[PDB]
Amino acid sequence: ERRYLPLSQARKSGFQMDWLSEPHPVKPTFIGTQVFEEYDLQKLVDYIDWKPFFDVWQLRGKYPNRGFPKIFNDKGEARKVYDDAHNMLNTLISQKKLRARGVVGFWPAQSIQDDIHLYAEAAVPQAAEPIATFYGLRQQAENSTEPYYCLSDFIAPLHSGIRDYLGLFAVACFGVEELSKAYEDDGDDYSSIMVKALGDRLAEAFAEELHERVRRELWAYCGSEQLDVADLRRLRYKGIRPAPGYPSQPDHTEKLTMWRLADIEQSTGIRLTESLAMAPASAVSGLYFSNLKSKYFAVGKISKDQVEDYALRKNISVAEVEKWLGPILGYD
Amino acid sequence: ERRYLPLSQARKSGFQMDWLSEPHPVKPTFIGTQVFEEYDLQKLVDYIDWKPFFDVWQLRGKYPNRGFPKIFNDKGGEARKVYDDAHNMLNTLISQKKLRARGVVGFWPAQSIQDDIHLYAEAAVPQAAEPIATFYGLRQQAENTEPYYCLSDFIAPLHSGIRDYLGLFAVACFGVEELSKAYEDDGDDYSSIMVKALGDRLAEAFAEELHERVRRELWAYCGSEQLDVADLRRLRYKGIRPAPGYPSQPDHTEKLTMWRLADIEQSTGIRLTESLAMAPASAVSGLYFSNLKSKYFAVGKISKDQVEDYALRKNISVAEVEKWLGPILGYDT
Repeated sequence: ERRYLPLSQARKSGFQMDWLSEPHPVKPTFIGTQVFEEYDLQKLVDYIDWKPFFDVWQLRGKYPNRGFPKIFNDKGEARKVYDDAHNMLNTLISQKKLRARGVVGFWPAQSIQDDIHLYAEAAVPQAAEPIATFYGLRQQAENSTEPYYCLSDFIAPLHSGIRDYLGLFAVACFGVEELSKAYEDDGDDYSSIMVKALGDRLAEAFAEELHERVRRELWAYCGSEQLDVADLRRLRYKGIRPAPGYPSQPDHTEKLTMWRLADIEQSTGIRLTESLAMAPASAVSGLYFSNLKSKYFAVGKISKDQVEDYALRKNISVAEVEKWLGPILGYD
Repeated sequence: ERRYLPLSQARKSGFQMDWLSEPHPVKPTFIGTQVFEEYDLQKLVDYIDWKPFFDVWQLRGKYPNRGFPKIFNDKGGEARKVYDDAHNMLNTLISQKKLRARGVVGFWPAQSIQDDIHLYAEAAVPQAAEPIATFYGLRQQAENTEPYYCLSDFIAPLHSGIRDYLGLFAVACFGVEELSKAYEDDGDDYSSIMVKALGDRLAEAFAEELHERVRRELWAYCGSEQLDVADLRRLRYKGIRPAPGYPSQPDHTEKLTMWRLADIEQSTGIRLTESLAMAPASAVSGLYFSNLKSKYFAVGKISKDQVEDYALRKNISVAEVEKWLGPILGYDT
């Protein structure tokens, strides 16, 4: 008996930016991509969010493998895993046994209804064929009233007379899978767990630091920003970096467009697997939105009308859309 | 080229209790099962481990669904709101009997033979009797002075002349799935997430409080224990409550024996699904070990020799064992 608003009505009640009263989006410092063939891993250490790392060790530490430090047999563990993490980081960074690569890109962007079109640097968007499209999905489930969000709501309409921009990034830590296997071959499960956890921390730190670098320098829509790492975790900054597959746009296949547009694989070695997971696994990607009114949200469950409309926009079958949007189908 | 000890050698270097000098196992206050048709949900609130609850809300709160409280759209505010909402929902659902808890505890004479634990009838002389059930063990085998653990190491050998015992439990919070669907039907995703999170918290609280009751009262091997809930989370008490499928014995099919022996489904309504998950989902089960020196551990990866021996002991095919123990096979199929 769950109620869903028909797509046309959800669109009429979409999030309204009031573009007539909006300031002009800032043009990024370049259009196209910038590639990082290496990155300063020591600098990233300061951006690490240690909570998920301690979560890993709480989970694994309850059932220690043979060969764990003696402290796991006590009635202390957090300090020991933290110190061991720092020793490993020092050794692996200095020996260059871990390395990071990434890419950032920016393009002119404008919205048409639920979708975001990107254009060539020198193009007049109204006069030009888009070079890429990032498709949006819109909230539909029922519960003035709150708007029905879609990521396209955060980008200026094609006909608004306002030029907008969209960015993207992909980052990864390389060497993790190889080191973990080597540790395991040596019978050292503790170090394997450790390097896997650290790889994840480094990739996320890279995403965080690079986002700050994008806000202040590369896009520079907030050049005066001066926030601590703790404030970054709390999302005290403006703009968002949502990745395909996450609740704001659950369609993983949007990664294909990111990879094509920014030539990500040939630029960074970061691959998309058949399930559209990133390889190496210690990797993060996303689209950058600069509007200070942008926010994360969950699309939530959607109706058949939106699935059909989305299929037509992407030129794929309903069955194909239903494969990738399975968990958010609001119908049988 | 990862090294594994042959099974016979891993067994020779198993954890050795030295049973003559250790405190003798205490006979529980009953043999067989005790069923809880209802349980004091309010009492369980004090035993809640809130960390995983706050983790759920950190994850969901980043991407709020339409209809969430207005604070999710702001710049401490979220944690405050979800916690007060949690306590309000707990109070309302408990008082209105819209959630209810059921469970069962059982105890039986138990003795080990090598890697396995046999259970016996109350009046049986274990050396003279056919076991009424067997809980099979798996032993650490991967190489690195430390022993190679198996759960059976925590139970007195059949021929030690020392009588031992094993317990088990299964508990669940009923009503969670139904309330969640009802909330969702109205379009209230916030409350659906909340009740699911609370159901999980209550089931885990029931497991914790019941284990304490087992240690102090029902088994009563630690009748003089008095630990606060924070110390319970730190595993400051003695004895363990490992469940089939967890790293100490990754074979989920051992749940079938638990369910058969203690007549769990008919006693409590808690079922095992085709995948051997518990239904309802807000549920916890395990085996109770009372030994002062029992501890959780990960079996880790095992060799073909142990897979073949385990299959022989359980009277099942090697193919089936390799299916159930897939993740811990230390060799290629």
